[PDB]
Amino acid sequence: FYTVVGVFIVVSAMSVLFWIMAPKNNQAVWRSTVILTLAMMFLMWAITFLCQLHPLVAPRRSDL
Amino acid sequence: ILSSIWTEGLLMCLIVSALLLFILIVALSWISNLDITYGALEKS
Amino acid sequence: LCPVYAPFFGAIGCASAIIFTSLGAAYGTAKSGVGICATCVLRPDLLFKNIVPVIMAGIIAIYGLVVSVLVCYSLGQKQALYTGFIQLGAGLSVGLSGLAAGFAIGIVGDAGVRGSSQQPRLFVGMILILIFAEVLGLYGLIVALLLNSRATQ
Amino acid sequence: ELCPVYAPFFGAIGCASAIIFTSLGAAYGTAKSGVGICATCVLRPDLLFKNIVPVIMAGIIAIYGLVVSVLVCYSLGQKQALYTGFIQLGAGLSVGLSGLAAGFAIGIVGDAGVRGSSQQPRLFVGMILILIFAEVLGLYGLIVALLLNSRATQDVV
Amino acid sequence: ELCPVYAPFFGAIGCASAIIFTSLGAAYGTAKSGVGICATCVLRPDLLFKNIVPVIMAGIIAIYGLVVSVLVCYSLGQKQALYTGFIQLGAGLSVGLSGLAAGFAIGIVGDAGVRGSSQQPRLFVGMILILIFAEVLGLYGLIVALLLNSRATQDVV
Amino acid sequence: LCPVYAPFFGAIGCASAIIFTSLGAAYGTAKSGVGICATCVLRPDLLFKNIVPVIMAGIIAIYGLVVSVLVCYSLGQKQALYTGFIQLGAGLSVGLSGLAAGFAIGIVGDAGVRGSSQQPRLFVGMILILIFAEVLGLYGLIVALLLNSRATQDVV
Amino acid sequence: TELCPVYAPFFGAIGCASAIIFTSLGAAYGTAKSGVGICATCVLRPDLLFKNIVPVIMAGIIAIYGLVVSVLVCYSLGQKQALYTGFIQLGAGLSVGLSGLAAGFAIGIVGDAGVRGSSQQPRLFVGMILILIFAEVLGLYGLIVALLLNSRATQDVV
Amino acid sequence: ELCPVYAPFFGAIGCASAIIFTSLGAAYGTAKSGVGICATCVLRPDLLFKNIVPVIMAGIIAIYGLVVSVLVCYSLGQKQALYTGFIQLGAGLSVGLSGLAAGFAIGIVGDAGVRGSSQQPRLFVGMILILIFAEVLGLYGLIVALLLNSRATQDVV
Amino acid sequence: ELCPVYAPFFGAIGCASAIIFTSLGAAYGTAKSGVGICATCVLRPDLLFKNIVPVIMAGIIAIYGLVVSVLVCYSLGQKQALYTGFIQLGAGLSVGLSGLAAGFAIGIVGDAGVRGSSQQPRLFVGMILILIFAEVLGLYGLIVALLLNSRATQDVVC
Amino acid sequence: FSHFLYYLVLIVVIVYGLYKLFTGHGSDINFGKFLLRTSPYMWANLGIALCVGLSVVGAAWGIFITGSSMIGAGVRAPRITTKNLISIIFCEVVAIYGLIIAIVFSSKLTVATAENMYSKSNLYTGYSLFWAGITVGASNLICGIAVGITGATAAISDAADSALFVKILVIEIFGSILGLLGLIVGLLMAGKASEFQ
Amino acid sequence: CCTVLSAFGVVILSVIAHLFNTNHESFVGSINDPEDGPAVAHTVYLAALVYLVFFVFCGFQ
Amino acid sequence: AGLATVVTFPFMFAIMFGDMGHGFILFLMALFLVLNERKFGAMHRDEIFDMAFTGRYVLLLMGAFSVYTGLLYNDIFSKSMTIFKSGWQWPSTFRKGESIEAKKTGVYPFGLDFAWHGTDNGLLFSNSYKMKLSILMGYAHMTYSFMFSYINYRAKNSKVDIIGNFIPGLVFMQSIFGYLSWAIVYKWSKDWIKDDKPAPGLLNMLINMFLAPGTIDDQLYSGQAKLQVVLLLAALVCVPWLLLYKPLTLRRLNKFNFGDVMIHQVIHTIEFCLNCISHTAS
Repeated sequence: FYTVVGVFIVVSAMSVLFWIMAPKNNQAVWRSTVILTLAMMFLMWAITFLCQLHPLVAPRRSDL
Repeated sequence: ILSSIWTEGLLMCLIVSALLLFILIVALSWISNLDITYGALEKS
Repeated sequence: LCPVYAPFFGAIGCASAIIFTSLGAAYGTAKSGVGICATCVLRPDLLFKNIVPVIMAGIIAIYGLVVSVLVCYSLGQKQALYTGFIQLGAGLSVGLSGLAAGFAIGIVGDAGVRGSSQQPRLFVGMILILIFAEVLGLYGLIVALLLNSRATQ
Repeated sequence: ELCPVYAPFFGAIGCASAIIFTSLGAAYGTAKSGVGICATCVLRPDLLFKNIVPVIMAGIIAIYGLVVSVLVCYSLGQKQALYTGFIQLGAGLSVGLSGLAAGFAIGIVGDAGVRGSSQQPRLFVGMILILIFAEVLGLYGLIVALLLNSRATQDVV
Repeated sequence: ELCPVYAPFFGAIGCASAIIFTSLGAAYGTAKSGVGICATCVLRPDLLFKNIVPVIMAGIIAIYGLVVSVLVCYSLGQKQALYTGFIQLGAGLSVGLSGLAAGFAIGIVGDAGVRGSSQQPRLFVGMILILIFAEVLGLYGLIVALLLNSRATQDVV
Repeated sequence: LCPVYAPFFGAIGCASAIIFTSLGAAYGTAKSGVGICATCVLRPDLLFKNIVPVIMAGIIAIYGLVVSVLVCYSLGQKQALYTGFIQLGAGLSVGLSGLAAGFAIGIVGDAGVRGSSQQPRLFVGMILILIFAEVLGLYGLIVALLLNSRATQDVV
Repeated sequence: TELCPVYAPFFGAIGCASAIIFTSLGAAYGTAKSGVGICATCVLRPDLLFKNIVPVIMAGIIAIYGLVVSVLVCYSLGQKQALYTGFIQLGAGLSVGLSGLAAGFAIGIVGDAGVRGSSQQPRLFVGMILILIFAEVLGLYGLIVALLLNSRATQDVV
Repeated sequence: ELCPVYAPFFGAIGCASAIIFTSLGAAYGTAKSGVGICATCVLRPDLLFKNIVPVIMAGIIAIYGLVVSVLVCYSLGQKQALYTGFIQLGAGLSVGLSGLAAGFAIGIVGDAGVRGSSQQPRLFVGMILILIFAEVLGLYGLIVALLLNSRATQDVV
Repeated sequence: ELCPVYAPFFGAIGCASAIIFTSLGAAYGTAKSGVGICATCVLRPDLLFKNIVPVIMAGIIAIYGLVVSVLVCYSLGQKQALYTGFIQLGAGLSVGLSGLAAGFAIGIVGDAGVRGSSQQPRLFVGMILILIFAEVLGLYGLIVALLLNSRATQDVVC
Repeated sequence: FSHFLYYLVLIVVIVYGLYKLFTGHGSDINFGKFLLRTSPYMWANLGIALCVGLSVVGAAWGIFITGSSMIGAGVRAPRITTKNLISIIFCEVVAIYGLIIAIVFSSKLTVATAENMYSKSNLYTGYSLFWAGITVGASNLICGIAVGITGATAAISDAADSALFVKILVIEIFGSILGLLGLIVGLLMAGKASEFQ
Repeated sequence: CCTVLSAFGVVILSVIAHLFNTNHESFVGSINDPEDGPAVAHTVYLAALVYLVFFVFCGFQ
Repeated sequence: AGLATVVTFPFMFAIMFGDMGHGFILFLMALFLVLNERKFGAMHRDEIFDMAFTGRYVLLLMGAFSVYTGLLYNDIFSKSMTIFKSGWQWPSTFRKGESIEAKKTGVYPFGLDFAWHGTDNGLLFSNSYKMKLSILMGYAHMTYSFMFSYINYRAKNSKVDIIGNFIPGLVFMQSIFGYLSWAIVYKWSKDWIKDDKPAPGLLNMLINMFLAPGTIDDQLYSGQAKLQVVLLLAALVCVPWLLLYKPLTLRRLNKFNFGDVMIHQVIHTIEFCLNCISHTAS
């Protein structure tokens, strides 16, 4: 689970570093598109990583 | 014996509760056909 | 002789004795109350003498309530089929009779309270017709109260 | 044999039907006599709060069903007698199919009465008087079901 | 014997029924009262978000059916008692076939109330109050089924 | 405990999941199509704006398709009777609720596209009522998924 | 035996029959009801006749959907077949049939209303096809459900 | 056990039902098209043998039943398998209830096309083109029953 | 077991059905076309013995029922195979419920033809042409019932 | 929808009868053993209750038919509203027929001993009271409806002309023959029936 | 529109033929999958060449 | 609301439309319109292509997120991608045609694992994953869009609206479905096999949190039975509080129709408490 927190640190620090270094021309759509898309990419990565970190169902097939 | 499932007592509960339910369906179809004379309640 | 399914017929007779009687009383109240509400928008002083059909329909439901109460004081876990089917007959009698009497009081009552506002001589006519339709509930109540007296003998 | 396995079926149907058919009766009484309120309070909306009495007297029928449904629900058990299930079925039907009739009568009388009470204001007292006779039908069904349910588990084995 | 093989049939059909008849009543309440919104908000398009109340009160019925179909479902199980299946069938029917009536009484009141409250603004509070009396029927079915489902696995062997 | 006639209920639950949702979607598509083809004769510019009740009808059939596929991939010869009863319940839960959702979508969509050409502001009200009509089938989808998640949970 | 009784191909023959019966009923309604609109809107506008036959082709595709599943259930029938096989062949037959019936109702109603008003407005031709696609995927879904049920008819049977 | 005594019942019902329902469909398709012809050519009787196409295409789907009710009839034995009776019943129903639908479609399209083809002369090609799609329904039912009946006695014991 | 006691029941209700459902289709073809003759020949009574051909072709299918009822009747016995009873029931239904269809078709076509043949006399040869197709529907059922009844007692045992 | 249920029940009865008959078990659908093993008190009490029920649903039927038209016809001519009440009376006597037959039948309703309970006589007097309650309740039903119709015509022909009520009262007499004939037949049917013993 | 379908027919079928040639387990790895990899790659690569002929011919249109 | 839409609408699209093959096709037919937006701007557009070209940047993002999420799934025209090292190994010696399981070696680095492709119970695992994915992303979307209400009531400088609608809404939403979304993550965090503990069912945990409080059949964390009672009371205390705070403190600040505020707050309470359940299932 700590390799989810370790990715949350480098995503959150990147989003904070982009909040202060956004271009001044279109600030409320530079720091709103890029910071929210990193949040949603990290959310789907964390959900697709934690479902396989400690699984309850093993993959079972016959034809191999 | 008459049957093991459709016994002598179940099959004559389902005749009583069919006669009573027939009378119920008839009476509810009587009360469902009850309409109000709206022309004697309006101003016009 | 006294099976396990024997208080089904008595409980369903106690049910039907108030169900069918209240259906008849509801038809007699609603259909004859439409005639009261339709009549008393142009001649409103006939409001409390046209109230007789819903009172007679209420007397019908009282006749059914009496049979339902008197059947449910004779129910037991271990009663015979004799008691069960005689309570069933006491329920069916007052049920069909109160249902018929309430339908008749409802169909006569609105026509009577409509003819009473046009012709004042039809009030005695509708009362004398509705008294014949009232005692049909009594004609089922007689068989119900006679089959009640033969419950546990 | 006295307490079979299929015995809670009739008790559960009696607990269900007491609220089902009284909700049908109260629904017809609310529906038919609320159409009349919404039709006759577009012209005289000052009497909106006194035409609501058919809706309230219709909704009393659902409370009549609710009381018998709770009192049948708190007498159900896994090993109850078949007598108890028959009595609870009878007490469910005695409230349900009688409050259905009372709700039909309240809906018909209320829709016929709130439409005639805006043309004649003296018809309101007659409407209340007819709706009392329409609501005592469900009250009589409540009395029958309470007298059954007191008899339900009394001397059972 | 006391927990037979056909015992989860009644529970599964109750879990089905509590959302089937509830969604059917809520669909009547949505469609019948959406006809009135789509008919009167052509003249008065400012009253769209004001007349949306009967559709929401029809959806609250479907929420009442959903919250009982998700409580019967987690009380299901193989080799459960037949008593539990009968109680779950009764709690399915008590929500479904009374929310059916409440949805009828919400739709056929709310269409007339939306037809009327575009002409008279004082009729809107009366519409909401009649719809509350029509939605408390489904609430009563919810209460009966929750009190019934609380006794489904209570000391059942 | 796991009899021979047990996959009959599962096959009926796999059939009824798509049958009744297709009946509901077919009522919705028919009513909404009669609405569109009578309101877009004179107003052809808002033709593609009015196809939303037909899409809301098709999502009901997609809801039935998903449950029928998930019930299909849990059938078996030697399955329990509990599994067949749960699959029958999950088929009926999505089917006879998507039928009602399709009835509501058809009636609301017909009445909304026949009056949305007269008043252009009625479109955002029609979409809002059709959301409540489509959540009626989403509820049956949720009940069917929660049933089918427990069809083979503790099964002997 | 017990898993494979003698009355087991009954459900398979009913599933082979119903898949073509109810799709033929649906396709017949979709042909007749939408052909009334073709034959009614051609006495004034006969130049759009080979393009108004879209709702009868889209309805005849439903009958082909029934025919495919009837052929595939027919070539899986056996005398000593499992009762599970007959059950889910009945399921496949009902899934194609009673959904292609609904698809045929929708195609007939929509196609009648579309070729009735497409002679008045020429821009409704691209609209009624887009609605008939949603009316024909209703039967395509039942085709998918029956082709997934038919892949399990004799898979792990004993 | 595989060939019971009641096994020719389903084969005889299939052999009857193969021609019974196709005769009903052909009767509907002949009746409505004949009313359409006899009402469309009291003014223009030159189109009498031209408009006979719906009656012919409705009469073909009864020959579709006459084929399979002979091919099922010549596979009926006293000691036949129950599988054979089930397939012959399925084949009789597959031709019958599909040719009934084909006859409904031909009977509606036939009079709708011959009442309009007296006005527009080039609606006749469209009428034939729709009746081909209405007659391939009975052709599909014929194909299904001919594929069934080639399997009713293939590997039977 | 192979020739049970209830075996002549199906043969008796196949002998009965082949005249019942045939004559109540022949009665429709007679009545529905005879009200079209009696309403038309009040102005054209010279066409009376020419418009009566629908009634004759509706009476022919009752003879088609009579022949099959006699041939099923003379193959009944107390101890006959249940296969023979099933075949005779199938033959009776095949004649009756298809001669009913042929009578419905003759009844619907015949009054439409005789009411139209007095406005246009060149519609009589079209009425005969449609009515032959409507009348051959019972001849097909007679062919099916005779091919059944030839198979009834061919290789029966016990 | 009712025709769909009438067809569905018919299909289920035919499929169940042919399944029970084909498998050599066709005598298990045994109506005679059903008649032998059901309790005679069911048939007796059901006959009494349906006698007094179906007499009243015909009496009350005729009462509203010739009551509503009497009140409608009495608006212009109110001199019928008391003379013409004999048409209410003729359709009301069919309820007292069913009442006095139901009480005479309930006199034959005692407690039978369990050792001779499904005997010849106890089962006979269940069958006899059942069908003699049916043939009185149905006859008084049909007689009440016929007398109500022929009194509703009389109530309007009376208001037309006064000399027509005497001529059309005869039709009410011939219509009220029927309930008295049912009264006779239901007493002849349960004439030889004894009590439950 | 045939040039778009033909360009995808080059790309997708070339990747599929390469994944059959290298015995990739998403195409060969099951029992129901074909046994010989390059035998399927030889008939998918020729289809890639056929769609390349369609792409070149419809690319000069 | 069209400034959070610019990412969330293509992303909620891509969660439903997850495939690198169809996503690259949609991204390519969007990038064809983006690179040719000067020739298509000075052109008459019919309604369907005007709809498609007005949104030439909604489709570019709808393709660009669909490639990302179909690389999270192994779904490239419904095929898998053996890019990384698997967390599951199959046994080397096994009989042909028998059902075998895989032993867990590690966890797959980026995205879902490719040993679930030709798998009998792979669809059960994908059902569990995508259901809990939808629950958590709906929770995130709702608790993100619910903070905008607080920012609105703060910009309007209305503490009455804050304490009447936002706080009783926040600690009603977070105490039920925030707890559900936390419990999904905490079940994913624990192993439940190395610990030899039963894995709790989270459906009948939230069923039994409202029906039978304090009774925990399968314990999910230490102190569950007494913390769920606190969360249940915090959720049930906000049904009268959200319904009775704002009208009774607007009435107190008049010492205005009290019937138009009380009925509106009852409708708001019923609607909000309905929708907190009705949207997390939607």
